[PDB]
Amino acid sequence: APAVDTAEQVYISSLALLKMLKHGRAGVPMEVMGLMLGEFVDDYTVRVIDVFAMPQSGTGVSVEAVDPVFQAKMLDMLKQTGRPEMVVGWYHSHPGFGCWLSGVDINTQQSFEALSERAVAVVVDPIQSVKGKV
Amino acid sequence: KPGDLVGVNKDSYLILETLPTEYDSRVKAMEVDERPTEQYSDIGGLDKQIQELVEAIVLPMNHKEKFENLGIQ
Repeated sequence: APAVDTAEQVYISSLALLKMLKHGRAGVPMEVMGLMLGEFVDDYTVRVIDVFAMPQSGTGVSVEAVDPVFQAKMLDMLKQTGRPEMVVGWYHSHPGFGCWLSGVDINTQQSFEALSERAVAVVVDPIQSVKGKV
Repeated sequence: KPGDLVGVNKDSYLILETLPTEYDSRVKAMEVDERPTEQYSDIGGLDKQIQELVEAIVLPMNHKEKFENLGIQ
C-alpha cells in the first residue's frame, strides 16, 4: 500500500557541479536560481547530467521567477537535440547563510514538488566554499 | 539628471529606476506675505532709511528697461 516518495542521495556529475559553482559565483549577492536536468533510474540513484539556468531572480527567490513557460520552452528544444532529459529538481544560491532557504524560496520550492516528488533543492554558497563540495 | 531621486537595487548596487523630483510644500506656504499690504501707512519710522530703500529695491524693478539701455548697473 505505501509508496516511496523519498529523497534519494543525489549523484552529481563533474560538469553539473562546475556549472552550479559558476552560476552561483557570478550570481551572488543577488539570489539566483536555475534548473537541474538529469535522469532518475532505480529508486536510489538520481544522476544530474547537466544543468542550465532558467532566468535569474531579483529580490528573493521569488515565486514570480518560477515559470512553467520557460520550463516548457527549454524542455521541447532538448527533444530536437536528441537529448531528452527531465527536470530532476532545481538549484539556487543563498549568500545569506550557508545551507539555508529564504522565506520566499520555500513557496517557490513547492511548485517543483507538485511537478515531481523527486525535485530537490541545492543551496550553493560561493562566499563560503573554498573546497566547492563544502 | 541632477536633483532627481533614483532607485538603486538592493542586492547589487546599480541604478535600476527613477523617482519624482522632491520639492518642499513648507516653502510654498511660507511664500506670498504681500497680503495684507503694509505700504508706508502702518510701517515707517526713520524717514531717510525708508527713502534709500525705495531707491535701492523698488524703483529698479519697475524702471528695469532703462538700466539696460544706459549700460549702467
